[PDB]
Formats: sequence, structure tokens, C-alpha cells
Amino acid sequence: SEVAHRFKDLGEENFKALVLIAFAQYLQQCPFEDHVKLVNEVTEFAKTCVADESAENCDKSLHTLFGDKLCTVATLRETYGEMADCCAKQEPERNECFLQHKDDNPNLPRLVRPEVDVMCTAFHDNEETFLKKYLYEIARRHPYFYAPELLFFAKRYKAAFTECCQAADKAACLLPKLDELRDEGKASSAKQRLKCASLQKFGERAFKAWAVARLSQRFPKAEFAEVSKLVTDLTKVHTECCHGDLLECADDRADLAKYICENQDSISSKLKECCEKPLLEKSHCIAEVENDEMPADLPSLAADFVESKDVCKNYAEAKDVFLGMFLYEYARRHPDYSVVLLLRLAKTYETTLEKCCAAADPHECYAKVFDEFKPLVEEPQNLIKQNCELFEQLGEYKFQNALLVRYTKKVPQVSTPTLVEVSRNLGKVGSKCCKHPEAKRMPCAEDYLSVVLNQLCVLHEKTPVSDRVTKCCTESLVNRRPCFSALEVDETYVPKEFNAETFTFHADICTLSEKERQIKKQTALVELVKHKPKATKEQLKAVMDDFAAFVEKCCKADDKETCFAEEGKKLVAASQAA
Ligand SMILES: CC(C)Cc1ccc([C@H](C)C(=O)O)cc1
Ligand SMILES: CC(C)Cc1ccc([C@H](C)C(=O)O)cc1
Repeated sequence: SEVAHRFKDLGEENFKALVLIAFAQYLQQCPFEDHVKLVNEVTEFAKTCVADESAENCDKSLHTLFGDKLCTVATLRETYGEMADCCAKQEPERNECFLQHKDDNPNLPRLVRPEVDVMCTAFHDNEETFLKKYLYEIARRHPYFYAPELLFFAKRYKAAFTECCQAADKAACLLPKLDELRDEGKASSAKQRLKCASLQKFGERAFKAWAVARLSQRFPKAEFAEVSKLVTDLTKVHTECCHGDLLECADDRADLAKYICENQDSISSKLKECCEKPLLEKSHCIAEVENDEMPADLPSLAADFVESKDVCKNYAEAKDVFLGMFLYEYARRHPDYSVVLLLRLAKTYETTLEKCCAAADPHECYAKVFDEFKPLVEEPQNLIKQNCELFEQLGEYKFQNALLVRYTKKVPQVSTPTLVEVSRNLGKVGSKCCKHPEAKRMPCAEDYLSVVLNQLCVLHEKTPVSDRVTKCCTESLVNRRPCFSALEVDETYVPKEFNAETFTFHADICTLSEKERQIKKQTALVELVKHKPKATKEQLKAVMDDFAAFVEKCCKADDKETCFAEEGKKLVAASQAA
């Protein structure tokens, strides 16, 4: 029995949690009650297997079991139409079908949070259902959230309430902690979406290069054969979490943490604090540990990689291991480099060895490869310096606005909502990275852009409208940012023709938060630019200025939200004039 294997390892709590998250990520539209019901039924079954390891179907794989359970409500096409088909499938195909139907943008209603007085009551009255409800809302809206990690957020979420609801000012104690969690949750979800995308679209070889490079930066004192071992397990974990095998993902992740702690002295010195605390807190700790200090006397890479004469010979022998070694060596002494840059260099090396080793005199051909790295390191450096200077002048809001015009000009086909989301996030990278010293500025920025640009790529993959987006998303993972940076403005785009409804602002806007307000303007600026691509960064302002005048006035005037209808047609006339 497999269900039995996992149950024993994870226990009742975690087991139940993980299964709920899995079900939530599968049928995102299904209601809470139904998921709970299925989890229990499933958890009951599990219990019998622990005792009689062959009872009913205890001999099955989690796929068949999980699959059949969900298919007891999936067949209801009137609710989940396209799903029924999936249930008509079998074992492998049935599971792939489900994985294929996960929505990265579920049409679920926003998730507002009741007053502090209600949450605390609900929490205190029934603490279990409360927490379960949380896992459910998150899991269904983030179908790729790193499962083991969501259990850690669940614990911290519980501690927030467990303490604040006993305060003097609950609102003052809770709200902050919730905000900090809401964010970190999105960040966490984003990073994980990139990892799954990597494995799923580009293959495991790329996820490995990534793992080698980043682990090598954190553990410089570790030996290549040690890292490689770590890279192998780490890869197995995420492959599992990203395919939906959550229970085993949770298991393997635990084992890895165990190992890493035992062989502490062989790996890192800063692992001291991580191995002294609870499991969930230990895993989270390790995964977020600071790089160990760089080993004193280290020979130059040139020795074994560009000057030696056996280069091509060793390559041919075991190319992946040789490249793996190159990366490990280059990374361990370059934490001032972002993971994607390291992989870009590694790829420049591979391409050169491939060309150079088939020549009449290799050593002469591949002798100046490091000359080819100079541009690659410098390009990101200049880009960050220029954009951070701008960010430091305009501020976040205006800087996001600048990026909005820029992106809408590059990929006008893309849906207004998607562009607003991606442009806002891109702008948030300046608040995050620009404040650092040059030493930590590029790794921060470039690796973060890799997360944001992936968001666009997946959202776009749903309903493709721009071949320039498709191209820059599919041609090379590591080069996405460069590809997008090269795009200027789409010369083939044919301007949109005004639509009354799109530029009509209603009074229902005078009730929204300051945020949803600027987001309204931002959605207009985008619509504007789609109508007048050729327009310039000069004029737009003038109009955008006017846009504000409309809401302030029309909102503050006691005229029945009618100015909205009449003055709505007014602004349209001025614009067209410019
Ligand atoms: C990291 C951030 C602060 C600066 C930043 C943001 C987006 C871009 C892309 C390539 C663009 O401008 O299209 C470059 C630099
Ligand atoms: C293993 C490494 C040395 C070479 C390597 C690394 C990443 C990629 C991905 C798909 C890319 O090009 O974005 C290809 C080849």
C-alpha cells in the first residue's frame, strides 16, 4: 500500500492538509464543503490501509485513488464541463488531462476579508475549519503553490491569529501580519511557477543547471560530488510537486532536509541555526540560508577550462559532467552574479566548445572565450543602472506608468488586464532591487524579472494573440529578458477603434481604494496607447492629466452620477484634438 506508506510518514495532520491542497488545485471551481467531504472519505480509507495493507484497493497508486474520488463530482459538466472528458480517460492520460486543465487565472471572485471581529470569532469557535478554508482559498487560486511550503504559511497564519485575537488592538496587531503574509505568498507562488515552468517546458536538464549554479553559490566549500547529490534529490522533489504528487513531494523534501543537516560540516557552516528547529521551520530555513563565505585560495578557472589542452577531450568524455563542473566552479566564486547570467555564460561556453572542438586547432579557437563573457556581464549591468536611475526619479507609480506605455507599444495585442498586471509587477522590481549596492543589484533584478516575465508568458500561453510574445517565451528560458528588451514597437499593429463603454468612467469608482483608482487610470492609459500607438510620451500626459480632472470633479459634484455620462463624452472630444 502506498497511501499507507505516506500516511505513516506524514501523519494525520499534514496528510489531510496536502490532500486538500491537491484537490483544491485540481478542481479549483468546486466548493469548500465538497472538497472537505472527499478529503475525509479519502482519509478514512487511508486509515484502514494502515491496518490491513490489502483491504479494498489499498494496493493502488495515488493517481487512481485521487482521480476516481474527484471524478465523483467532475462528471457534472454543467459545473465543470471540460472535466468530464478527463474522467472518461484512464490512469496516465487521466492525470495528464487534469494537469493540463489547471487555470493560472481562475475566474474566481476576489477574496475580501471580513472585519477583525469576525475572523477571530470564526477562528476561536472552530480553529480547524478556519485554517482549512485558508489552504483552500490559496490552493485554488495558485494551482502551483509549493505544497510543503503552504503548510508552513498555514502554521504562521495560525500564529498570527493565535496571538493577535488576544491583543488590545486586534486590528492593529493582525492586519499588518496578514499583509506581510499575503505578499510573501504571491512571491513564493511566483518563484514556484517559474520552477515548474522550467521543468515542464524546457526539460530537467535546465532545472539542474539552475540548481547546480544556485546551490554552488550557497555552498562554496562543498565538493562537486556533494552538490551533484543534492541537485539530484532537489530535482526529484520539484518534479513531483509540479506534477501533483504532493504527498511524496512533501516526504522527499523532508528526507532531504534530514540529510543536509546530518552532513552539515560537509556542506555549509551557516546551517547551524536551521537544523536546531522544527521540520517545517527547518526546511524553510535551509531553503533561505545565506551563502557560506568564499574559500580562501582558489585557482583560476582559466587553468582547467581555457588553458589546459585536454579541454575538448574531457568534454567529449562526459559533456554534462564537465559543464556541470564548469558551472559549479564559476558559480562558487561569483555570488555577485545572477543565476540566469551564470547560465547564460555556461551556455556561451558550451556553444564555443561545440564549435571549437571540431576545429583544426581547438586550443587556438577556444582560447579567448572569456572575451565573449565581457559583453554578457556588462549588458545587464548597464540596463539596471539606467532603469534604477529612472526609478529613483519618477517613483513607483510613474515608473509603472512608463513601463505600461513601453510594453503596450511592444505587444499591443496582449489583453489590457494582463498588461496592467505585468507592468505593475515589473515596476515593483525597482522598489525591491534598486535600493541595493551594485554588488547585489543585478542578481536581484535579473532573477526577479525572470519571475515576472514568466507570469506574462503563462498568462499569454492560455490565449495567444502576439507571435512576438510567443517567440520571446519559447525560444530560450535564460534569454527571455534580453529578447523582450530588444523589442521596440510593433510596426504591424493596426490601431484600435474607440469604444464608448471602454472610456466611460462611472461613479462606482468613487468608492474604491486609492489603489483600484490608479489601476483604473492605468487601464485607461493602456487603452489610450492601443488606440494611438504612434502617439508620444508628451501628449499622453496632457490627456492623462485631464482624466484625473474628470473623476475628482464628477466624483465631488452633487449631481447624481450623471456628470459621469455627460462629461464622459466631453473628455473624448478633447483627446481626439491632440
Ligand atoms: C529590474 C527593474 C528595476 C528594471 C527593469 C525592468 C524591466 C526591464 C525590461 C527589459 C524592459 O524595460 O522592457 C528592464 C529593467
Ligand atoms: C547546462 C548548461 C551548461 C547549458 C544550458 C542551460 C540552460 C538552457 C535553457 C533551456 C536556455 O537556453 O534558456 C540550455 C542550455
